[PDB]
Amino acid sequence: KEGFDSAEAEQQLTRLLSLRHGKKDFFTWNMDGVLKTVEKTTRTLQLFLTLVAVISLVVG
Amino acid sequence: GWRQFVSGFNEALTMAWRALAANKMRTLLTMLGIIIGIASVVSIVVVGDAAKQ
Repeated sequence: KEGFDSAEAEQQLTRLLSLRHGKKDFFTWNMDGVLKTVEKTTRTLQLFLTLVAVISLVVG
Repeated sequence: GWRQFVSGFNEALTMAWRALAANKMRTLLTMLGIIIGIASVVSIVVVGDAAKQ
């Protein structure tokens, strides 16, 4: 929750599970950050498209 | 006759150069309006095709 970053806490949980279990093992895959980057990607596409469009329109 | 049509092409090519000479600046803004357009056309076509490649 919190809007909290996926990049954080997983390392906290990393040591956490490295503790509650005697050895690192959980080997979990990262969340949300992939959503973060794909969001940046799609919005980036919005940037390219909308910007070139609007520039062309200004040229109009 | 097509003789006066092609002679029309080149002689009114000269007449065109003169009419543009009447407004080189207007001609400039006009042609630029063309240029940015088509250049952007081929631009986006090629780049999109390339990224697609």
